Amino acid sequence: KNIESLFDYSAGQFEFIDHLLTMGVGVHFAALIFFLVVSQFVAPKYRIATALSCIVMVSAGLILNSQAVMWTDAYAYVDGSYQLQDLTFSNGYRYVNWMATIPCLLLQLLIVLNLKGKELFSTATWLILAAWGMIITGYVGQLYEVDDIAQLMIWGAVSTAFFVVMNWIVGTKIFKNRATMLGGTDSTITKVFWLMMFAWTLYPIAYLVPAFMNNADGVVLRQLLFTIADISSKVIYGLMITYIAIQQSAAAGYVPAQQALGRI
Ligand SMILES: *C/C=C(C)/C=C/C=C(C)/C=C/C1=C(C)CCCC1(C)C
Ligand SMILES: CCCCCCCC/C=C\CCCCCCCC(=O)O
Ligand SMILES: [Cl-]
Ligand SMILES: [Cl-]
Repeated sequence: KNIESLFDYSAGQFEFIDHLLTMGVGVHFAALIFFLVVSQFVAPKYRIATALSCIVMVSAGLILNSQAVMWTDAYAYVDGSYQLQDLTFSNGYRYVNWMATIPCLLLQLLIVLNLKGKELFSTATWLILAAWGMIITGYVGQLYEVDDIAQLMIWGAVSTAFFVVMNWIVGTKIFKNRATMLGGTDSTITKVFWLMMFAWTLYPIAYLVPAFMNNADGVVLRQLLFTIADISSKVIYGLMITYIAIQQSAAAGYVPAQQALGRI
């Protein structure tokens, strides 16, 4: 049901996609160790924001690892090209993983925005419901990326509605709570918003690839877009969230944070 299954791949195409996924694994698990070691310099009220980056690194790293092995399982070099065998490859498992990873990305944002208690629980709940609506409708949509492009487009429009509303909740909370933030991170959090708008928008572009580039090179392009998007939305994002957490920790008087920033 996926466009990947439609084509044979050149050695170059096949190996490049393998390398993209493998590099993806390496970057996320390398970042994992960084987040782990810097977590001790985060104040208790923000430390979970850095823990969530560890959780996202392993979750994302595992899905990329799984995709890479699925890729090599599904294709074998036969008569001069990589051809589909008995096992299958699908990006559908990425969508399932987003059900977990996107709530984690959203939660760590709410934490460094200094949301607490009732507002935190209510905002997270609405955000996660919007996100799940987006992911589920998008998942249904990509079931038709070969059979019914029109249906892909309509489910995509519904998903985009959830996306836009989710982004509005995010922006509203960011620009409202920006003033509460310490150590100059009121400025930093503004860049985080724009990073999210940029990086998360790469995913619907990848979703539309079967509509505007239904060939083997389109398959490469989509994996390339996912790679840019994953690294930006999880790793670069996580680094900014952790920076914000440490900076606010230091400004709040947490001595390990002050000491850590002092060494650099
Ligand atoms: C780490 C993974 C992330 C941040 C994934 C984000 C995914 C999206 C923003 C997906 C958006 C979609 C649309 C807005 C329309 C087409 C269907 C989706 C689900 C690909
Ligand atoms: C934050 C951005 C992270 C970027 C990650 C992607 C790094 C590698 C990017 C690709 C370089 C272009 C490779 C040339 C493609 C050759 C075409 C092919 O062989 O199929
Ligand atoms: Cl604290
Ligand atoms: Cl993920």
